[PDB]
Amino acid sequence: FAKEIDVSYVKIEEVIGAGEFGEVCRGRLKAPGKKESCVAIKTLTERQRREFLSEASIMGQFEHPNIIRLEGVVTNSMPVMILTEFMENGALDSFLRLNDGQFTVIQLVGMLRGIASGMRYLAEMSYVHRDLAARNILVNSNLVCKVSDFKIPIRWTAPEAIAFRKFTSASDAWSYGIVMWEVMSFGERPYWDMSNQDVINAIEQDYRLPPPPDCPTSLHQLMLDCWQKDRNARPRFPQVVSALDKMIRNPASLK
Ligand SMILES: COc1ccc(Nc2ncnc(Nc3cc(OC)c(OC)c(OC)c3)n2)cc1Cl
Repeated sequence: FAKEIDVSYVKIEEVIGAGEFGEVCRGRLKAPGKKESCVAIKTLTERQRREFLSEASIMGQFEHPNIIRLEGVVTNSMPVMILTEFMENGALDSFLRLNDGQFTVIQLVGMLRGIASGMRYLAEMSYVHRDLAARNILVNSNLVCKVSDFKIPIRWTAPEAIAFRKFTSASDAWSYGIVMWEVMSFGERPYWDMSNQDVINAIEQDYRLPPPPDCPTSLHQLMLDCWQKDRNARPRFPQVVSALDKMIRNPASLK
């Protein structure tokens, strides 16, 4: 691989989570020459090995401030590891639940613009994410949000992606809408109290999630635009970013 790193340059500290393929740790990465940095470390059939590491191969393609950075991989020895830049505030949904009502509308829009820029980048690189959700976005101490996570998540998924089991950047726009709703509701679960079948039923009857408490109308309307049934009518991510940039420069619109 590239970003291949010798395991001797890796200091594992606290276990912080439980992964599909094993433990996730906080630690430090000291490559000689380079400054020591802080990393999250995922540790691991050959099938499962190849799979585990595929996210490093995919993540290795990207460089953008709102896309999680691959700092390194260990594939020459055991355990196999994936090292990413450490994000101190964890997953966006739980971070917002912890801070319910405590960030301004401007701050929240900045988080959403960050995510939309990350997505604009992915779409530009013809990469379709398929599981864009607040739980798959990470947050650092400066509140910078980064897309992560490189069997259908029903409530985040566009109707046509559910119907055809095929995904596009326009289906990612739908998911982005759900993510806006999650942010402005401070990490409430989409369709709070509904089962998956209830949600699909609702969406087919043209039900849409309402404005979250205290949510400016301009933001909720952009959600509804991302949730247009015709996927061609949905804004592309350059347009999502432009629309958020307008609100930011005219922030009486965020009253
Ligand atoms: C499955 O648990 C899991 C998966 C992936 C990560 N990756 C990662 N990469 C960079 N930074 C972080 N920081 C985190 C992530 C957290 O949960 C998602 C988290 O709360 C446990 C946290 O707290 C300090 C930091 N994570 C991490 C994890 Cl746990």
